[PDB]
Amino acid sequence: SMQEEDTFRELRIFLRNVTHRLAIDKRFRVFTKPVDPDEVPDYVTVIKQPMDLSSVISKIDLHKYLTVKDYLRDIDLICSNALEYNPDRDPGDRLIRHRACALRDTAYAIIKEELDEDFEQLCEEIQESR
Ligand SMILES: CC(=O)c1nc(NC(=O)[C@@H](C)NC(=N)N)sc1-c1cncc(N)c1
Repeated sequence: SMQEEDTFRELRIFLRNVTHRLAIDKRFRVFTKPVDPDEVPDYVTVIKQPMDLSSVISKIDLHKYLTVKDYLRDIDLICSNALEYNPDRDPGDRLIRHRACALRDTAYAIIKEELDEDFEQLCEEIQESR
């Protein structure tokens, strides 16, 4: 309905704002753009489903997220990809892992503090009805 599309529009507005706050954080610059295959050749074969904050923005705008659970699955994908690609004990790997976990924790913390549980529940019930 028209009411329901207003609901999803509010969700998109909320998700753009959260994603922008993540993308301007200096700690998360490594996650703001897709991995360039020319710079990193072994990536595109180790990570089967790349995800980054710029691609998150595109998906918001393509109306791919109808719930924040859908959005958090891509945030979690950004994190788990980073952990999978950087499993070694060396400092570079361990710095990226720390930032990946901080990206995840920050996203979950903003949503917990700022997204009304009933708003998300409404989003899920509209989704489950389609
Ligand atoms: C996405 C990601 O996790 C990532 N990890 C990296 N790790 C490394 O460079 C070293 C420390 N570890 C290793 N095992 N290669 S660089 C990198 C990345 C590559 N291209 C573009 C963007 N933005 C990020």
